[PDB]
Amino acid sequence: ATFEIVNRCSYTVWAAASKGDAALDAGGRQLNSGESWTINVEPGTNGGKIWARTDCYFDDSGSGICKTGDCGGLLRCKRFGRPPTTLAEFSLNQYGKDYIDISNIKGFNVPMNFSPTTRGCRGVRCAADIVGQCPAKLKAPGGGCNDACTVFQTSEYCCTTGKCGPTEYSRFFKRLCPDAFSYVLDKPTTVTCPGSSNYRVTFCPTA
Repeated sequence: ATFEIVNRCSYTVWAAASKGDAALDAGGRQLNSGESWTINVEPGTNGGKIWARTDCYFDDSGSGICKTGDCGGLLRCKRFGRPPTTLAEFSLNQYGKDYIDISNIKGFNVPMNFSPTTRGCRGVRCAADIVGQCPAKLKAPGGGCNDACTVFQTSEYCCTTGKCGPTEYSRFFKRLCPDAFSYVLDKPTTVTCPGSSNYRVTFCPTA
């Protein structure tokens, strides 16, 4: 499957793509404002994610740091990124269909749209100013708006036992972005797409 990753933000981002235990395609790349990077994701990829990283430095070897979304200091991510990270999430070719969503469960750094480029389903978007409106206790000094699990490490926020409810913090994310997951047991906003669809992830879609 092809994923065209487009940075419409006025600032550079370092896109990242991983299924947690491996890179997808090269795993990461710099995207200056307006640039597009198209990756190939293997059919059947389960639990894949794409995100943006901000304020990165990388040496000639591809090693460094980012203020949001850092994946073990690598340009080419093999693992998931450090919160806060708005997440485009997908599982492909699962019994004939693809499944996509956006999630704020690991916080929010950059607004995004995640849409099919082929027929048969809708896209999803979280493009409100979550960083500007972020509750004071969730603001990440390094940049972004943390989720409450990251900040407070409680079973209620982290849904550790599989039982949890919505919270004042989850409701903030849900108010700003109704079409993204705000906590682990949120009413799902996952979209079913035809199997083997192709996609576009756009950072800062309203910019």
